[PDB]
Amino acid sequence: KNVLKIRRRKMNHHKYRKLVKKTRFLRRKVQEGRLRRKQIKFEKDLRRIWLKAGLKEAPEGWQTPKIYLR
Amino acid sequence: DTKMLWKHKALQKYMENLSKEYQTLEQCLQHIPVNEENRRSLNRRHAELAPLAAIYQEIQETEQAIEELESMCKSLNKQDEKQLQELALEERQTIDQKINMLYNELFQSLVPKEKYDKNDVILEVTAGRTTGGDICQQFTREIFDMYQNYSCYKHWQFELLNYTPADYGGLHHAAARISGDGVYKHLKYEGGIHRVQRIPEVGLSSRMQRIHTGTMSVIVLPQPDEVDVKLDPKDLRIDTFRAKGAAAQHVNKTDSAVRLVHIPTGLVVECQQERSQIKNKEIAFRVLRARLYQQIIEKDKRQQQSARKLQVGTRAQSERIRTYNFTQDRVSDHRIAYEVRDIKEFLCGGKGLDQLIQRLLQSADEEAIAELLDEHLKSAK
RNA sequence: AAUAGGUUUGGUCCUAGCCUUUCUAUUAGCUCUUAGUAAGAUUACACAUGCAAGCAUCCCCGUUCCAGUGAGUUCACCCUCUAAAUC
RNA sequence: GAUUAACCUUUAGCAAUAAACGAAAGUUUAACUAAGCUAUACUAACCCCAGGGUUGGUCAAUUUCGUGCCAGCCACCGCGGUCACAC
RNA sequence: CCCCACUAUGCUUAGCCCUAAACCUCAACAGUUAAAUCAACAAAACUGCUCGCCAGAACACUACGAGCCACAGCUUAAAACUCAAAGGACCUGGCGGUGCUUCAUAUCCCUCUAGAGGAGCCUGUUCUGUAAUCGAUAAACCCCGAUCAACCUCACCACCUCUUGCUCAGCCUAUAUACCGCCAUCUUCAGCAAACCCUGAUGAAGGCUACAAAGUAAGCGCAAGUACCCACGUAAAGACGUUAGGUCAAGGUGUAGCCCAUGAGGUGGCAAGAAAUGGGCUACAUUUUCUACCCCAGAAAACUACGAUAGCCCUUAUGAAACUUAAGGGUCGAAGGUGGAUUUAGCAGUAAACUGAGAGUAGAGUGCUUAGUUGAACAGGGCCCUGAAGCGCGUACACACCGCCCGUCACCCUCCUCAAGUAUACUUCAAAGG
RNA sequence: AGUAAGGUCAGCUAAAUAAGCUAUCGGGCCCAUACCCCGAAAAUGUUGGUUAUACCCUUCCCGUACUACCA
RNA sequence: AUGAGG
Ligand code: MET
Ligand SMILES: [K+]
Ligand SMILES: [K+]
Ligand SMILES: [K+]
Ligand SMILES: [K+]
Ligand SMILES: [K+]
Ligand SMILES: [K+]
Ligand SMILES: [K+]
Ligand SMILES: [K+]
Ligand SMILES: [K+]
Ligand SMILES: [K+]
Ligand SMILES: [K+]
Ligand SMILES: [Mg+2]
Ligand SMILES: [Mg+2]
Ligand SMILES: [Mg+2]
Ligand SMILES: [Mg+2]
Ligand SMILES: [Mg+2]
Ligand SMILES: [Mg+2]
Ligand SMILES: [Mg+2]
Ligand SMILES: [Mg+2]
Ligand SMILES: [Mg+2]
Ligand SMILES: [Mg+2]
Ligand SMILES: [Mg+2]
Ligand SMILES: [Mg+2]
Ligand SMILES: [Mg+2]
Ligand SMILES: [Mg+2]
Ligand SMILES: [Mg+2]
Ligand SMILES: [Mg+2]
Ligand SMILES: [Mg+2]
Ligand SMILES: [Mg+2]
Ligand SMILES: [Mg+2]
Ligand SMILES: [Mg+2]
Ligand SMILES: [Mg+2]
Ligand SMILES: [Mg+2]
Ligand SMILES: [Mg+2]
Ligand SMILES: [Mg+2]
Ligand SMILES: [Mg+2]
Ligand SMILES: [Mg+2]
Ligand SMILES: [Mg+2]
Ligand SMILES: [Mg+2]
Ligand SMILES: [Mg+2]
Ligand SMILES: [Mg+2]
Ligand SMILES: [Mg+2]
Ligand SMILES: [Mg+2]
Ligand SMILES: [Mg+2]
Ligand SMILES: [Mg+2]
Ligand SMILES: [Mg+2]
Ligand SMILES: [Mg+2]
Ligand SMILES: [Mg+2]
Ligand SMILES: [Mg+2]
Ligand SMILES: [Mg+2]
Ligand SMILES: [Mg+2]
Ligand SMILES: [Mg+2]
Ligand SMILES: [Mg+2]
Ligand SMILES: [Mg+2]
Ligand SMILES: [Mg+2]
Ligand SMILES: [Mg+2]
Ligand SMILES: [Mg+2]
Ligand SMILES: [Mg+2]
Ligand SMILES: [Mg+2]
Ligand SMILES: [Mg+2]
Ligand SMILES: [Mg+2]
Ligand SMILES: [Mg+2]
Ligand SMILES: [Mg+2]
Ligand SMILES: [Mg+2]
Ligand SMILES: [Mg+2]
Ligand SMILES: [Mg+2]
Ligand SMILES: [Mg+2]
Ligand SMILES: [Mg+2]
Ligand SMILES: [Mg+2]
Ligand SMILES: [Mg+2]
Ligand SMILES: [Mg+2]
Ligand SMILES: [Mg+2]
Ligand SMILES: [Mg+2]
Ligand SMILES: [Mg+2]
Ligand SMILES: [Mg+2]
Ligand SMILES: [Mg+2]
Ligand SMILES: [Mg+2]
Ligand SMILES: [Mg+2]
Ligand SMILES: [Mg+2]
Ligand SMILES: [Mg+2]
Ligand SMILES: [Mg+2]
Ligand SMILES: [Mg+2]
Ligand SMILES: [Mg+2]
Ligand SMILES: [Mg+2]
Repeated sequence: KNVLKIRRRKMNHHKYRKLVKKTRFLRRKVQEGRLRRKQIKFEKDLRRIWLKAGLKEAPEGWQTPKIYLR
Repeated sequence: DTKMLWKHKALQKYMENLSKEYQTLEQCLQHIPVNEENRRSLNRRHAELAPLAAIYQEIQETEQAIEELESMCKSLNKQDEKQLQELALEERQTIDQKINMLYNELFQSLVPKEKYDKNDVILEVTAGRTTGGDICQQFTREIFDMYQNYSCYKHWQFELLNYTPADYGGLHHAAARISGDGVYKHLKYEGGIHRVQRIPEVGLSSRMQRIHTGTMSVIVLPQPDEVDVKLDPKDLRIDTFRAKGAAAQHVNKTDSAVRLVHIPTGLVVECQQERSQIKNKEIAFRVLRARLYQQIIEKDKRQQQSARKLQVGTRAQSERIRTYNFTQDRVSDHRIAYEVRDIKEFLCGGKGLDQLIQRLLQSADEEAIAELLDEHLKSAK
C-alpha cells in the first residue's frame, strides 16, 4: 500500500508542531488564565456544598488547596 | 437610426418641456421684475437652454416642411405629376439629410463633457492567472505592443515605465506612460479584462496544438500632477509656551516651545527640543511642512478618487470587455456587440483598432442620451 | 431500509457515502367549475367591543363542569389501603 | 394589532344531544346543533370550460431558431467556449 | 547528500516520561479440512464462545473539557464550514538518473577522413523599417511551397474605374480544429488484425516451452519478386497508428461570412537593413599561383604575392521597359593568415576533389536534379557514456516523466477557535429560618 | 546651528593599467526555460585648479555622520 | 532543477 494516508498525517503533524513552537508562549498565557478560572470554579463548587447544607462558613480548620499548580 | 429615437414619445415630451420652460424664462425676464440674484440664475438657465431651444425650433420647422411637402404632392394632378414629383423627391431627400443632422446636433448637445479629457494615462497590462501554459503571458505581449503601436498611430508619446518579460518570450506585467491630447478619452474604455481564444503556435503552449482560452487585465489610470506645498502665514497660528522638562530656571521664564496650528487642516505641531524659540520654530515649521506635504499628497489622491465617484459609473476593473478569437478571426466587443475581422491587422494598433474605439465612443454617447431622457422622464412625471 | 437505480477510475473488482425512484404533511409560484363531508392562527406575544352561568317560593345547589392551550414535564398505568361522591 | 413561509364569520338556535337547576310544567348554556369562509384532504359530477411541471442519463417524452464557458440550467452525473436533444 | 573536528545523547545509579510501521497491521479458548474452498492481493477456507473495536472523506494523532511527577507533552476526543468522492486490490500501457544479458557498424563511446561555427560574398529566416502579401517556422522550418518575383507573376499597397460582372456569377475571405487530395515523422521499425477457440470461478484482460504445457488464423506490412551493372549494393517499398503534424494560397469542398464588394479592371509603387542567424560559394596559398600542356616544363612566391562571383566604370545578351537580370572587359587588391564554446556527413568506387548536362525562363541562382573522372583513411576494441532487444523489478503516471505533486509568502472568500474588558439576556434562592 | 566624512560599469565592491562579480547583450547547450559554456559591452557626483593628470585640493549638489552643554 | 492549458 502507498503511504498517501501517512503523508497527510505527516504534514499535519509537522505543521502542528511548528505552529505550537511558534506560539507556545501565547498558549502558555491562555493556559495560565484557564487554570486560575479552573481553581476559582472548583472553589465555588466546594463553597456551594456547605452553604446549601446550612453552614454559614466553611468547617473550622478547612482550607481549599490549590490542586491546579506546580 | 437617430430618427427612430426622436419618434419615441419620451424624447418628444421632454423637448416640449424645455421649449415651454425656455419661453417661460423669457417672459419673466421681460415683464416680471426679478431680483438681481434671481435674475442671474434665470439668465444662466436661459443661456444654457438657448442652444437646445434653437435646435428644437429648427427641428419643428423641418418637420412642418415635410408635412407641407407631402400635402402638396397629394393635391397634384396626374397630367403634371411627373415633373413636379421629381423635384419634390429631391427637396424631400435634402430635408431628410438636414433633419438627420439636426437630430445628430441635438443629440450631441445633450451629451455632457468629461473632466479627464487630456490627462496622461499610466497604462498597465498584467497576464491573468486563468489557465496553464504561457498563453495568458504570451497574449499580454501582443496587447502591450498593440497599445504601443496605437500611440504611434495617434502621434502619442509612449514612455516605458516597467517591463517584466516572461520566461517564454512573453510578458508578465508591464507599465507605461502615454502623453498627448485626448489620451484618456480614447483609452478609458480599454480598461478591463481581455479574453483570447487561439491555438498556440509560438511558445511553451505550442507543444500541444489545442485551442486554449486565456485572460489578461488592462488598467487605465489618469496621471496626477506635482505636489508643491506653500504655507501662507495668514493660515498659520503661532503659539508660544514654556517647555516641559528639567532645564533649571531658563525654561521657567522663557517660552521656548512653539506650537503651530494650520487653520485649514487643523494639524498641530509642537517642538521643544532646542533652547531657542527661533531654533524650535524653524524645526516646528519643518515638521508642519512635512506633515502637510503628506496631506496635500493625500489631498491630491483623495480628490482623484472622488472625482469620478460622484458620477454613476461601473467599476471598470474586472470585466470581459473584448474577446480575441483567433480561431474564427474575429475580435468581439461584448459591450457594444461590435465584431472586427482580421485580428492580425487589429493587433497592429492601426486603422482597425481606431474604428472599434470610435464605435465605442458613438455607442457610449448614444447610451448617455438615453439615460438623460429616462432621468428627465421621472422628473417630468 | 426495496425487485432496486445513478455516481469514485484510463479500465475492472470490492467497499463506501451522497442522490434518484415510493407515500404523506405544511408553505410558495402559477392555475382553479359545482356539490357533499372532513379539517383549519405561526406565536404560553399584546388585546378594542359583544357574548360564553345560571336556576329557583328566598336557603342551598351550579358557576371546581364543558370549552381552550402545549409553557412546563417520567403526578397518567398496576397493586395495597381508604376519604369524598352515586345507590 | 404585532409577529410568522403559515392568516376562517366581530352568524343563527337552545329544536336534538350533553351539562346546571327545579318536585314539576320548564329555564339558561359561543358546549353542541344547523349555517358562513378556505383546493388542505376525501367522495361525486360537469353542454361549454385545463392548467402546472418536465423532455442529456438515472427517468416517460424536442422541432426550428436565438445565445456563444456569455446569458443561464441541474436532485445526482453534468451542460453552456458561433452545428446546444441539457440555456 | 560527501569529508573532518567536537557537544547533548547512547553507558552506570536513583527518580521520571508512557510514545512507535509497540506490525507477525492477522484477538483469547476449544475445534474442523467436509460442503458452497474462495471478490482481489497477502500468510488456504471456516465452526463454537466471549471480550475489545469499527460505521463516507477531510477538518482531526485538532479545538474545548477532564486526568496525569507530564507544562513546546501524553491519554480521552468534538463541532461548524467544505467535497461527491475518499479508500483497498488489480489489468494494460507508458516511464524509471531501473537490474541482468546480448548488441549497435557511419555508429553509442574510443578511433578514421573532410567540413560548419571566424572572414568576404551569394541566398533564406528572425527582428527593425516601409502606405505595402501569405504559408513553413524542435527533431519532422530556414536555396522551404519557388525545377525561381524588374512589368507580368501577384495574392500586397496608393489612386482610379466597373456592377447579372470571362462563368445559369464571383472571393488567394475565416476555419488544415470539418475534410478530400499529396506528404512529413517514428520507419536506419515489424508489427497490425477480421473470424473462432480456450484460460482467469464466464472481471479489466491473457494465450508460450519443440524430449512442447491452448492456441488456429484469411488479409496488410516485412519478406519474396521487380528496376539499375549480378544473387551484391543502391533505389523503390515501408502496414495500423503517433504528433487535432504540413497544405482552405495546386485544385475541389463542409460550415460561416461578403454581394455598390471581403468581387472585377487599369496606372503607379513595394520589396529595404540597426542588428542577429541557418545553408552554401570562394578563400586564407607551396600537395600553392600563372601559362603551355592535359601529368618529365618555365615562371610566380608577402604591401605590385595569394585572395571578391563585392564596389565603381564600360560593353554586350534578353526585353516594350535593365542604376535593377545575366555574361564579358577595365579598374579596384579589401577582410581573410585555417577559425571560441559547439556541431555535420561518410563503410568503397563511399568520403574528398574536379568536370559536364538537364529541368524552369524572353532573360535570370553561388540553388535543385543528374551523368562521369581521380580516389582514400579507420573498421579494431568497449558497455564507461547514449540507445535497442530479451527476461525481470518498481510505479501515487494514464493528457501517460515535457507526467504527477508538496509546503511557505502574497491574494480572495467562508467557517470556527482563542482572548483583557464591557454590555445584554438567561438560570438558581423560601426545598429556609426566627 | 555647527563639524566630520562619503560621492566610482545597470547594481555592488576592488583598484586608479579604472578590475572582478552579478546584471545586460550575442551565440552555444536543451523539445523549451534555468543552470552551464564562449564572447562582447558597460563608470570616477559635480566645479575649477593640480608640470600634466589620477587617487589630491577646491566649487557646487545629494545623502550620511556626530555635537548643540551648565546655571 | 523546471514544464501540460479547453
Ligand atoms: C540653578 O539651578 C542655580 N540657581 C543652582 C541651584 S542649586 C544650588
Ligand atoms: K451504491
Ligand atoms: K337551586
Ligand atoms: K408542552
Ligand atoms: K336544547
Ligand atoms: K397550494
Ligand atoms: K507495468
Ligand atoms: K570554418
Ligand atoms: K557556412
Ligand atoms: K501593375
Ligand atoms: K473553403
Ligand atoms: K493532465
Ligand atoms: Mg511497493
Ligand atoms: Mg493537511
Ligand atoms: Mg494544427
Ligand atoms: Mg448500484
Ligand atoms: Mg478511487
Ligand atoms: Mg489510477
Ligand atoms: Mg470518468
Ligand atoms: Mg477513456
Ligand atoms: Mg449506502
Ligand atoms: Mg346567545
Ligand atoms: Mg377539557
Ligand atoms: Mg381554536
Ligand atoms: Mg412549541
Ligand atoms: Mg364514604
Ligand atoms: Mg393553513
Ligand atoms: Mg330540557
Ligand atoms: Mg361547519
Ligand atoms: Mg429548467
Ligand atoms: Mg462535479
Ligand atoms: Mg444554435
Ligand atoms: Mg434533465
Ligand atoms: Mg430548452
Ligand atoms: Mg559524549
Ligand atoms: Mg517490535
Ligand atoms: Mg494494531
Ligand atoms: Mg483478549
Ligand atoms: Mg486455535
Ligand atoms: Mg481464487
Ligand atoms: Mg502521537
Ligand atoms: Mg493533543
Ligand atoms: Mg468538549
Ligand atoms: Mg487542553
Ligand atoms: Mg494506551
Ligand atoms: Mg524503458
Ligand atoms: Mg522496461
Ligand atoms: Mg554518422
Ligand atoms: Mg562563417
Ligand atoms: Mg490562410
Ligand atoms: Mg515571410
Ligand atoms: Mg504563420
Ligand atoms: Mg528565391
Ligand atoms: Mg510586381
Ligand atoms: Mg482578392
Ligand atoms: Mg479558389
Ligand atoms: Mg492536421
Ligand atoms: Mg499552419
Ligand atoms: Mg469458463
Ligand atoms: Mg486478445
Ligand atoms: Mg499469417
Ligand atoms: Mg537485393
Ligand atoms: Mg527510400
Ligand atoms: Mg520489400
Ligand atoms: Mg512540428
Ligand atoms: Mg485547399
Ligand atoms: Mg479556397
Ligand atoms: Mg466553399
Ligand atoms: Mg479588393
Ligand atoms: Mg487592384
Ligand atoms: Mg536546406
Ligand atoms: Mg584563383
Ligand atoms: Mg569584378
Ligand atoms: Mg537594348
Ligand atoms: Mg556581372
Ligand atoms: Mg595580386
Ligand atoms: Mg577547434
Ligand atoms: Mg546549371
Ligand atoms: Mg535551359
Ligand atoms: Mg536567384
Ligand atoms: Mg519533471
Ligand atoms: Mg501582504
Ligand atoms: Mg469565547
Ligand atoms: Mg543567454
Ligand atoms: Mg519555478
